[PDB]
Amino acid sequence: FVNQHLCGSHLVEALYLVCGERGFFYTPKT
Amino acid sequence: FVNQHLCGSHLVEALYLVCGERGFFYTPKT
Amino acid sequence: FVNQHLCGSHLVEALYLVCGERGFFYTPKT
Amino acid sequence: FVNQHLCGSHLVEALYLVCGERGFFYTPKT
Amino acid sequence: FVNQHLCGSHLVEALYLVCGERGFFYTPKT
Amino acid sequence: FVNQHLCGSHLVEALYLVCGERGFFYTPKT
Amino acid sequence: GIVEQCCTSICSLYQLENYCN
Amino acid sequence: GIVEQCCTSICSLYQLENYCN
Amino acid sequence: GIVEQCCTSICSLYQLENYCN
Amino acid sequence: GIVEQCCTSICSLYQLENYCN
Amino acid sequence: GIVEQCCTSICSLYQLENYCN
Amino acid sequence: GIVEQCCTSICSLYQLENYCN
Ligand SMILES: [Cl-]
Ligand SMILES: [Cl-]
Ligand SMILES: [Zn+2]
Ligand SMILES: [Zn+2]
Repeated sequence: FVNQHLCGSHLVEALYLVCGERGFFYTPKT
Repeated sequence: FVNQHLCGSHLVEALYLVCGERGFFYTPKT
Repeated sequence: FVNQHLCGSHLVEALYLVCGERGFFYTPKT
Repeated sequence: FVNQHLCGSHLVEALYLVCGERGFFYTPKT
Repeated sequence: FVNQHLCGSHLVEALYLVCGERGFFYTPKT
Repeated sequence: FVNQHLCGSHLVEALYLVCGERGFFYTPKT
Repeated sequence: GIVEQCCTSICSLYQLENYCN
Repeated sequence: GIVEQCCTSICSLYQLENYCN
Repeated sequence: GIVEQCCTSICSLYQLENYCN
Repeated sequence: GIVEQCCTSICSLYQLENYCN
Repeated sequence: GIVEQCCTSICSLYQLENYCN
Repeated sequence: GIVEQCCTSICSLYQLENYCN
């Protein structure tokens, strides 16, 4: 595939795409 | 605020807005 | 909840979330 | 342009694109 | 309508809106 | 990666993420 | 209204334009 | 869970807030 | 306006309710 | 096609990748 | 291309139709 | 974290899988 900048809502939309049913955590503080 | 009907990626968008810098966890069933 | 920068389409998506059935106005000229 | 089938937040996205800096009002029934 | 900056995912969302069933190409290399 | 159920503009978002700078073509039936 | 029409049937960008300020 | 509830029924921002870190 | 309050500066979900009908 | 398959059934990122330029 | 016309510069919905099939 | 890896810098879809449950 590719590497791009994914920020904010776009980052979590990408996590949703990638992880789907597995679920995911978005933890920007880290 | 109003009640929400949110499916798929729209749920993740909502969590993103609601949680901000705290981040969040997305955990669907199965 | 939190405070973040909400711009452009993201701003109106947030208005939709917050206002829903009430409806809303987006009037950037002000 | 083509005809549109737009529900939920997708309608707001479309209004945003169509109206630009003029902004718009979102007024659902009930 | 209007003229705005449309970048990234927002650009392809706009192409989807405008083109719909015709389909479209997004070819950033050009 | 997980399998995807993608309709409308969500398909275009997915193509955008998957293809990056290569871009892509969106070609619905009819 | 427009919100319902676009979702239950179809609508055009030209109809949407009526909702601009 | 919340993912299913928001989609099959409705849910509030207050319920969503429970899923923040 | 909304752009100055929420994009240029920073606003809460409560402030966004200012622009509801 | 892919547009219909992803929506009426399911599709993989690997299938989507076929539509890149 | 499209990025230069619509992201870097500014384009109308009509110009975006240039990239339809 | 994820913001540094994928927003500030650049990440692949494979790296994004690092944040799946
Ligand atoms: Cl952005
Ligand atoms: Cl949808
Ligand atoms: Zn964006
Ligand atoms: Zn949707």
